[PDB]
Amino acid sequence: RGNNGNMTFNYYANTYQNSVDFSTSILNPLGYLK
Amino acid sequence: RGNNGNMTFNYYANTYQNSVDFSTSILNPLGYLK
Amino acid sequence: RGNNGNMTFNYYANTYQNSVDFSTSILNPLGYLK
Amino acid sequence: STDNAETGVIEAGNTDTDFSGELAAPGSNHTNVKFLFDRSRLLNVIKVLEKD
Amino acid sequence: STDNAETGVIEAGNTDTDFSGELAAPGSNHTNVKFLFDRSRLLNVIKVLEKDAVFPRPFPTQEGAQQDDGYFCLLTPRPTVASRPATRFGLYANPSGSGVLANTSLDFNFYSLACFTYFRSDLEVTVVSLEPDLEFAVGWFPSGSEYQASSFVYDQLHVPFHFTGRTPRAFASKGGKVSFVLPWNSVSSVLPVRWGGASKLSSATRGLPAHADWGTIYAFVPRPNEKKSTAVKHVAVYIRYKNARAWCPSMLPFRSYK
Amino acid sequence: QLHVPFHFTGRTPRAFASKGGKVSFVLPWNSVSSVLPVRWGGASKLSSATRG
Amino acid sequence: GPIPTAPRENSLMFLSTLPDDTVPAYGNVRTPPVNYLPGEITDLLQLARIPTLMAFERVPEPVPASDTYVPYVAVPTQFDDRPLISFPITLSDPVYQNTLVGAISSNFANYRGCIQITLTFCGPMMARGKFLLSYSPPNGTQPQTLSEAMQCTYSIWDIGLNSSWTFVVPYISPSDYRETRAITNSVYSADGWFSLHKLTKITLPPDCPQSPCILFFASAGEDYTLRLPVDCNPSYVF
Amino acid sequence: GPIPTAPRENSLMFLSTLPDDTVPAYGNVRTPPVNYLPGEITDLLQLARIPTLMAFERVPEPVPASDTYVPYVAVPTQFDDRPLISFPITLSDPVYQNTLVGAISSNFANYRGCIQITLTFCGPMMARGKFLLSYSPPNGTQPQTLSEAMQCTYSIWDIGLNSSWTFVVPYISPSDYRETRAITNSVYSADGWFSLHKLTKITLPPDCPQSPCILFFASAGEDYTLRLPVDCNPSYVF
Amino acid sequence: DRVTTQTAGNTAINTQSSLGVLCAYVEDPTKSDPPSSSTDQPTTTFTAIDRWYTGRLNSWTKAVKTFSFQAVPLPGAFLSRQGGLNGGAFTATLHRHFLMKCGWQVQVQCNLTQFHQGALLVAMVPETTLDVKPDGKAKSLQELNEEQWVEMSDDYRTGKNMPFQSLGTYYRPPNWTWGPNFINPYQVTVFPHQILNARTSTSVDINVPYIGETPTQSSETQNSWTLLVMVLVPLDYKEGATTDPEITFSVRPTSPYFNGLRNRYTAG
Repeated sequence: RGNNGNMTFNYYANTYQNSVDFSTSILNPLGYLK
Repeated sequence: RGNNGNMTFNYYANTYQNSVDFSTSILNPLGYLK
Repeated sequence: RGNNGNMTFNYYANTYQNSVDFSTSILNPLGYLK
Repeated sequence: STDNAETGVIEAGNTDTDFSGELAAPGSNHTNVKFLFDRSRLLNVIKVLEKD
Repeated sequence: STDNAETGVIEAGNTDTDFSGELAAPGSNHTNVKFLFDRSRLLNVIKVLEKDAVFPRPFPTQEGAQQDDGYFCLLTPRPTVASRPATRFGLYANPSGSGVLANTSLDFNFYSLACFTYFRSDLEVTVVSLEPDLEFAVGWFPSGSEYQASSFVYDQLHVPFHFTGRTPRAFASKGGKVSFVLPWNSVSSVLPVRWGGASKLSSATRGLPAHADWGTIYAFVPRPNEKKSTAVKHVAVYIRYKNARAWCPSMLPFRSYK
Repeated sequence: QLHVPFHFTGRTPRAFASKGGKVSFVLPWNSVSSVLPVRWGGASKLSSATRG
Repeated sequence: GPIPTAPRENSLMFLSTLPDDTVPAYGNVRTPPVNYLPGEITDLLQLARIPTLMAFERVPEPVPASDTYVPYVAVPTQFDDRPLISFPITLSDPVYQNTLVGAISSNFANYRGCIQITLTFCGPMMARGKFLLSYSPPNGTQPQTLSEAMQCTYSIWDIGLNSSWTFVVPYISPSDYRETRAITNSVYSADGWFSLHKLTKITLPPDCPQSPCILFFASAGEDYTLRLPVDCNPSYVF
Repeated sequence: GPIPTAPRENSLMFLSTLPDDTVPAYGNVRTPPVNYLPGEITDLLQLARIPTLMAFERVPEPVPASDTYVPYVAVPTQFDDRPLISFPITLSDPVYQNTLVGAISSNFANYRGCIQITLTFCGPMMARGKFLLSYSPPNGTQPQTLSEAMQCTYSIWDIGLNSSWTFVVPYISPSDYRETRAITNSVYSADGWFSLHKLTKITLPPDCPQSPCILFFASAGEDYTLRLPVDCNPSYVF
Repeated sequence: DRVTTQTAGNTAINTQSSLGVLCAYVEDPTKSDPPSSSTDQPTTTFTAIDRWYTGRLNSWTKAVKTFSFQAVPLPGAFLSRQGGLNGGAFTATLHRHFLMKCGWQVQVQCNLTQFHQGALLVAMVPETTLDVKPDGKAKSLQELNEEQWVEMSDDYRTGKNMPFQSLGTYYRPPNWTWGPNFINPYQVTVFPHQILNARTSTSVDINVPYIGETPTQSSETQNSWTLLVMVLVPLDYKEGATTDPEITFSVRPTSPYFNGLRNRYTAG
C-alpha cells in the first residue's frame, strides 16, 4: 500500500521497480506467555 | 531482454526500431571432447 | 508506407491529414513490344 | 544473348543467362519513391519583414 | 579429481565433488551480454565547426597543408588517430614543440571486460555541450561514404551545404541535448575487435579494417559564415550499445605489476 | 590539450540536469549484508578494530 | 488531475529522418484527379534497368569540337595484342559518368548484386569478325594479354543476323553489400577490370569501308538492389 | 482539447542506466546475415569457467629478464616445515592479477559462491610424491605449520597415471553475497589463506633431474554468480 | 585404446599414445554451406585434396625461456613454404580463386622420453598478427633459423609490436602505448588447446571450424587461425639423454570453398 494513486498501471515491470528475493527451496500480537 | 520497462507497448513498429536480417532460403557448453 | 511508426493510430481523421480525390463516376514492367 | 538491343526493349539477365550460377537474394527496399524523398531539406534563407 | 586438465576440457566442481555439503543457489543474472553493455558512455570531446569544413588527408602529409583537425569523430570503440582509423593508441605525454597534436581516441573501459573476438550491436548518439548558453547542430553520414564540403551564397551571405542534404540533421534547443539511436550500416558482416588482413590487395598496412565501422558526428552552429566569433568552443559525444551479441572468446588487456 | 577527468563516464549511472533543474531517481538495495542495523555489536575485521 | 508525464532528453528537436507527421495548418481540401495519365513509378529500379550509352575518352586524335568523348569503339585493322577497351568497376570512375546505375548510384551509398553490360554492333552486313569479352577479379597487376584474359571468365561472340550479346558481370564478393565509390580504393569497392579482345580479324569484302564500330550499354540486372541514401553532389550546377 | 498533463521534477535529464529507448533518426534498414559463424555468448559465465594460469612472485633468484614472475612451483629437496605456496582470497591481490574470475570480477562489485583451483603436475613418470592442500577460514594469525593446516580442511594427493586434482574452496560466509576487493580488509571481503604442503618427500630414481614442477589453475565453480557492475580501471593503458 | 588411425584422401596418420580430439563451439565442425554473398558456382571439395600435409618446425633446447613461442599463420604458411611444408596442388588451386573458405584439423608433434619434464602448450588463437615487427614487411623463411623461438618480450604483452602506419609529417610524432592485438601469456588458455608434456602424451590434436568477420575473406591476405606453441616449464635432462628433440606439425583442410577464376597470382 503506502501512498500511491497507481490503481491503473505502473510503467515498468516490477522487477525493474524494486528488488525481489531469492529461493531458499486483523493483526497479530508480539509474544505469548505459555 | 536487456533492461526495459516496455511491457505495455513500443511506439514504432520493430522494423523501424532495429534492423532485421535477410533470407538465405538452461544453457549450452562451449565445445565437447569426442 | 513511407517511413512511419504509426501502427497504433493517427490523431486526425485522414480527410484532415491529406487531400483525397474526386469522383469521375510483385511489380509491373514499363511497356511491351507487341 | 543472342538477342539484339535494337528492338528498344531488352530485359535483364541473371548469372545463369549464359554462365553457371544462381541468382542472388533481394537486399533492401530503400527505392520506393514515396519513401526516398521524405527528407527534411532547407531550400533557402529569408530576410525578415518588419513594416508595411 | 581425479581427472587431469591436460585434455583441455574440464568442468566445474561443486562442494560435493569430494567434500560433504550441498550446492548453493544462483544469485543473479547481471551477466548476459546484451544487458551488460547497455550503459551510457562518452568517448570524447569535439571542437565545433563554424565554416566551410575541410577534412584531413591520406596517410602521409607534408607541411603547408590546410585541414581543420579535431572536428570529426569516427565513432567506433577501435583506436583512432586524427579522426581516421588507426591501429595503435597514442598518449601525447611530452607535448612541447611545433607540429599539431593529433586527435586521439579509444573506448577505455570496453576492453577491460572484452573477452571476445567478434562483436555485433546497434548504438546511440548522445551529445552534450560543455560551454554554457549554447545552441548547436549535429550532422552525420554513414560508413563507406564521405562528407560533402562546399558553400553556396544566399543574399551575400556564404552558407555551407551541411545545413541540408539527405542524411539526417538535428537542431537542439536552448542549451538542450540531442539523442537518437542508430542502426547497423556496414559493408562487412560483424565488427571485428581483432583483425588480420589489409585494406587493399597489396602494399597496405596490415591490420586496420577500414570499412567495418559505424560513422561520425560533427557539430556546427546555425549561423552564416561571416558572423563567426573568435573564441573556440567544445562539445562531447556519448555512446550506449544496444542489442549486442558476441562470438568466439579471447583474452583481456594485461594488468600492471609494475 | 584539455584535461578531462574520468567521472564523466563509466559504468555506474550519471545524470545531467537542465537549466536550474532538479534530478531524481529511486535506488534499490545493494548491500552485502542482509538487513540494515540501527544498533550493532561487532567489529569490521576479526581483531584490532573499533567495536561498533 | 492531469496524467503525470516525464519529458525525456529529446525535447523540441527535429530530426530530418524522423518518421512521424505534423498537424496541418489548413486541411479538408480536395484535388484534381490523377488516374487519366499513365506511367506510374513505384520503384526507381523499374527505372534503373533501361539501357544507357556509356562515355569514353577519345583515342589520340583530339578533335577540337566540344567535349571530344565517344560512345563507341573504333577497332583498328592492325595486329597488336593489347585489348580494345579495358575499364575498372568503381561506380564513380570517368567511364561511369552518365550511365543510369552510375547516376542513381551516385547519390546512394551501398548496393548489392550484378551489373549487365551489353554491346550492339554496327557495321556492314558483309563484314564479319569474332570478338571475345572477358572479366577478371582483382589480381595483383592488371591482366593484359590473351592468356590472362583467357583463363578467367569470358564469352566469344559472332557477327551474324542479330547485332548484340547480353553479358552479365558475375557478383563475387567478400561481403554481400558493396560500396558505390572508393574513398580508399580497397578490395571492398573495386572488383577487377573488364576488357574485350578481338580474337580473329574483322573480315570484309572490297569496296566497303574499314574500321567498324560497336556501342556499349550498361544496365542493372535482376538482383541489383540499393540502400541508405546520402547527400548529393551539387557540382553539376557550377 | 489536449489531454491535461503535469510534468514531474524529472525534466529533460538523461540517466545512464535508464531502461528505455529513443526514436531513431534513420530506420528501415537491413543487414548481412549472422547464422553462418558459430560460437555465441549468452552469458560470460560460460566464458568464466575456463582454466586460467595464475601468476606468482619468483623465489629469491631474480633473473634480470623482463617480468620475472612464474606460473609454477619449484619444490625444494630440503626438509623444512613451512608451506610451498600460501596466498589469501581477496580478488585483487597480486596473485589474482590475470585469472579470469579475477579479471571479469575486477570490474564488478559483488559475487556469490565457490572458487575452484586445480593443479597440474609436470614431472618424470618415474618420480612420485604425496602432496596435501589445505584451506582455513580467517583465524587471528595465519596457520603456518602442519598441525594448523591439518585440523582445518584439506585433501592429500598422489602422483600416478593422471596429472591433476580438482579442488574447490568451500563457500562459508556471514552474508550471502561477498565483495570483490577490500577497501578495508574486513571479514566480509577476505576468507582466510590457502596453502599446500608437501607431506612425504618426492621420490625419484637416479640419473633423472631434481625439483619437479606444478602448475596452478583457477576457475569458477557452479554457484559462482556476479552482480551490479562498476566503472573500470584504465591503468592498463598507461 | 588411445590409438587413433585417421585416414583421408590417400594419407593416413596414427599417433599411438594420443589423447582424443577437441572440437570448438559446435560438436561436429566439418558441416558448412556455400557462402551466401557469392553468385558464381563455388568449386567445392575433391578427393585429390583432402589431405594431411606435414611440415617441420624448429627444435627446442634447454636455453629457451618461459612463454617463448613459435607461431605459424594459415593459410599464409602455404604461400611462403616454411619448414618443407607446401600446399603443392593446394597452392596451385588457391592462387586462382579470389575467395577462399575452409576449416582446419591440426595435430602437433613431439615425443619426449620418460626421464624428462617440461610442458608445451599447443593452441590456435583466432585472428592475430604474430609474425611482424612494425617495419611493414611480413617475415619470411630466411629469418626463422636465427632465433628458433620468439623470446616473449613485454612489447607483445602491452600490444606495442603491431605494425603502425606512417603518421604524416604535418603532425607531431606520437607516443604509442596500446594496441588491441596482443598476447597475455597468463591468460592464453581460453582458446582450444591442451597441455602437451612428458607426463602422459606424445602427440595431440586440436580441431576448429570456421570463424570470420565476413562470410568469405580474401584469398592471400587473411589469417584467421595462427597456431602457436609455447613452453611453460623448461626441460631438464642429464648427460646421456637425447639432446634437443624435434617438432613438426600436420595440417588438414576440411570442406574447402573456392570462388572466382582468373590468371595465376603475380604479386604487384
